[PDB]
Amino acid sequence: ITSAAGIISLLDEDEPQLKEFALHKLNAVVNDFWAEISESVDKIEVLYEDEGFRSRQFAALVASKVFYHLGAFEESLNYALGAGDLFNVNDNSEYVETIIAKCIDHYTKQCVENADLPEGEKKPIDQRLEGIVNKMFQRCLDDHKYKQAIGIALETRRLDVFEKTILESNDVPGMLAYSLKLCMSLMQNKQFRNKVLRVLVKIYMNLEKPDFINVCQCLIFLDDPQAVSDILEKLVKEDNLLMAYQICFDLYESASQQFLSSVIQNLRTDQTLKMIKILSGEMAIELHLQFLIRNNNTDLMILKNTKDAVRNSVCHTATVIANSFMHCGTTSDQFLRDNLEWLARATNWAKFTATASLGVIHKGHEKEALQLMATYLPSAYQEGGGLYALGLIHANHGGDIIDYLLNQLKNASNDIVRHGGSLGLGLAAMGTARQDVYDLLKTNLYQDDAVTGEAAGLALGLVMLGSKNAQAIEDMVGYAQETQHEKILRGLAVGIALVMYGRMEEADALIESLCRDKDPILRRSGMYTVAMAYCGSGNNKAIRRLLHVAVSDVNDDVRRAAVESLGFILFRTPEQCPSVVSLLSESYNPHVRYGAAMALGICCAGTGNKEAINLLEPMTNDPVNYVRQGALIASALIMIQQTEITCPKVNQFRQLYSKVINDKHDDVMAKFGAILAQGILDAGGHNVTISLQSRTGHTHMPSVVGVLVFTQFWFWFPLSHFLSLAYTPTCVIGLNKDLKMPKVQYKSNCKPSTFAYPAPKVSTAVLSITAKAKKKEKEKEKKEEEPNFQLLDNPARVMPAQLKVLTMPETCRYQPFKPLSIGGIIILKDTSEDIEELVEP
Amino acid sequence: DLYSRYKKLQQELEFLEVQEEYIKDEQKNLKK
Repeated sequence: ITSAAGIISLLDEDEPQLKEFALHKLNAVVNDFWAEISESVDKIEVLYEDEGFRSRQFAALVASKVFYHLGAFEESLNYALGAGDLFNVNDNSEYVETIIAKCIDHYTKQCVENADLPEGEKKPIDQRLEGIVNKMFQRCLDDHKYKQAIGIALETRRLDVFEKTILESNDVPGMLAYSLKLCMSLMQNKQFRNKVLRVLVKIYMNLEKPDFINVCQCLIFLDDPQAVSDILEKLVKEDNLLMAYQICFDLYESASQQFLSSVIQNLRTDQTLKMIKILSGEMAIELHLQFLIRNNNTDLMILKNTKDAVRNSVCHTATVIANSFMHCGTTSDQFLRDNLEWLARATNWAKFTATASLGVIHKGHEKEALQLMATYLPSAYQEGGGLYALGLIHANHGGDIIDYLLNQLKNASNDIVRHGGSLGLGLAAMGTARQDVYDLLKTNLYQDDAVTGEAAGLALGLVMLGSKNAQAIEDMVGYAQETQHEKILRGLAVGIALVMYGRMEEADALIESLCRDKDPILRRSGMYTVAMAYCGSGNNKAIRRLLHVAVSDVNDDVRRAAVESLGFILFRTPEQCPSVVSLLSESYNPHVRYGAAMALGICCAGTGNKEAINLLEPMTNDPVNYVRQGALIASALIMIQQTEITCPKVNQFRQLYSKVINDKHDDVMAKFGAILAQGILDAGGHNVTISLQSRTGHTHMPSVVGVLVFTQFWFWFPLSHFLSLAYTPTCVIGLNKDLKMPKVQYKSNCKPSTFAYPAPKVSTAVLSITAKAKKKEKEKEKKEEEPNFQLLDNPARVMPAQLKVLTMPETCRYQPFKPLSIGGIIILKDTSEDIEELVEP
Repeated sequence: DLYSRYKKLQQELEFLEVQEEYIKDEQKNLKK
């Protein structure tokens, strides 16, 4: 029966063996009678408290079990850890499972604390805690799949057991890539990110064949230009080349300009010149330009039926940029040449906009562009806009062109010319961190010429983009709270926002200072700065800050910016974005609604979510006009390069755009948003897409920068062309050798059908006798009597959502070597001799 | 997989908490 617990009195004796027997019996019967031993408490504890007792460990185990039954695990862990061996190593009972779970929770919390302060100040860890933790690690390792020990380790830092897990049998190294995914998806500690990446690259290096793609995509985060430079050097000296060519191509497609400049500088300290040429991006830019030119197809019919619908309002400017979006990087000014009287029908800043559109059409033309800009436009507005457009062409790719703009700013009329020249110089020298350009733009800002300073702020932000120069931010803010001309404040807003791009918590004191500043433009700038500093990673602290500002602040502009920052904060996880903004879209004030629409447009890039589309469906009927314009622009941005089979609202939204643009009594801003949406939907001739994410899951800094300064068009129309930096070509290039583009034939896996390029009186009844007449006429009349795939060549455009439905050209003699499951540029593994089919148009 | 589920759940819980806090603030402002 065992219905009594008088054995506890055996602990009250003095002989040791009595206490040992009582402790053993209690441990045997803890699971049932914990009610009585709950009152013993101290009598057991003193047994462990005395050092001279023989079996203090058994007493500690009994007390731990009793406390666990009570529920106060914070002491059950202590008393279990105090006991040794038989305490938990049995790993058999549910009590053991609970104790190990709780103690390893304590261990991981303590590991986080130690990682916070690793400067010797880190608190010590009981060696028994480490022992049970790594015993659990080894048990779950030798037990089954090792994809749980890795997660526990990266939770508790513990890079040693991480390396042990990956370096053990590990089944296949594929899980390593899975770990990499975790390292880039479900962790926000940059300090831990560095160590995890270093471990990953070391593990890649010690393999028989290092995974060059993974190590390069880790080193781009690690910011080690000399490391990847010597990696390329040893790859070349290993007679590999092809993989080095690839690694360079993804390096340019993902890494920042300064990283590539440092890499080429280190390489400068036969094959090496080719390496430098493709690292500078000449070949990549030429290939992208060739793909855009050859695959250019813009439906001028929609532009025709729009240009006859404009009532000579200001919307012409929007059309001026809309076709530009449809002709970005396609060098196709066919509409501009064909329709020229209306091109000249607009002047003042519209001339600036037209020249900017002409330049942005000729995006990435490189050597030709210098004389090309003069050919069409050889008038302060004209020259300023030409300088701005030349800056547009060489976006992040200026080089010697920078020098031109440099001198082209010194000889300026201190007017619109200076504004355009500064904007172009800042755009082209994006992130170059050159001291001379910074000093010249600082002088331009100090000129205090309103519009000139307005452009100088953006230029100084672009040149200092993500630089975190203390001098830069100091001078910028010192001018920010010293000058009038609120336009210059608007420029300096984005200027200081861009200097802190993606820096995370590198300096949040500036965000606090900007949010606490009295000037409303300064608070708007603070929200923009938090958006730029926390791009990608959905840091909930920053999202909470901006939501609180958007809900509590009094200025409508800062609320708009705070809501718009949601896109910049959540583009990496587009699913969460409609959830939060499901109701931001229904505020009592319309500014928050516009911010909600813009955030919806920014966060999900081109995903056919059909949830953001659903939210924007009724909002485009809002009585307020500018919220309708923002909704139209956002719906266009989310719905680029999509069709009816992809989502059932593309044709409906196209005809809605037409029916609002052709309307006459609607607000000018509503039709402005309509034509902007028309330009965005078919932007780039159905050949480019906007995506802040890169191919390898990296954040594309030019894309986010450009979309931010495009959303900054409420205060300045000329900034709209900046959206050009957000487009990425949706192409895959069949380049095998250094200069060969063989006609390799590969198909797709389109299941149901094909998709992609979309589109190119009354009679009265008189029922008296009409029925009889018709029936007798009827008697008189009686008396009278799909593919599933497409063959493609080297410059083949592939939809971003269709990047996984391709087929390996195994039927062809030549098959690629790089994993062909994503867009960009790939390599082709060339088979045996008799190589032919050379294409070079 | 299991760790992925755990991290999904943590992130979703934090996001829901942020949304709830914003709702309480906006309810207060709407009452005002």
